[PDB]
Amino acid sequence: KEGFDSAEAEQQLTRLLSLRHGKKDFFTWNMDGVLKTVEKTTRTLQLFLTLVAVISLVVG
Amino acid sequence: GWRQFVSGFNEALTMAWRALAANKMRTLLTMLGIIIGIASVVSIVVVGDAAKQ
Repeated sequence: KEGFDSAEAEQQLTRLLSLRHGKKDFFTWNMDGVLKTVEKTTRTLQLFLTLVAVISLVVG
Repeated sequence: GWRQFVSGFNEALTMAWRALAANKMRTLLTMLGIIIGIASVVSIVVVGDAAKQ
């Protein structure tokens, strides 16, 4: 929750599970950050498209 | 006759150069309006095709 970053806490949980279990093992895959980057990607596409469009329109 | 049509092409090519000479600046803004357009056309076509490649 919190809007909290996926990049954080997983390392906290990393040591956490490295503790509650005697050895690192959980080997979990990262969340949300992939959503973060794909969001940046799609919005980036919005940037390219909308910007070139609007520039062309200004040229109009 | 097509003789006066092609002679029309080149002689009114000269007449065109003169009419543009009447407004080189207007001609400039006009042609630029063309240029940015088509250049952007081929631009986006090629780049999109390339990224697609």
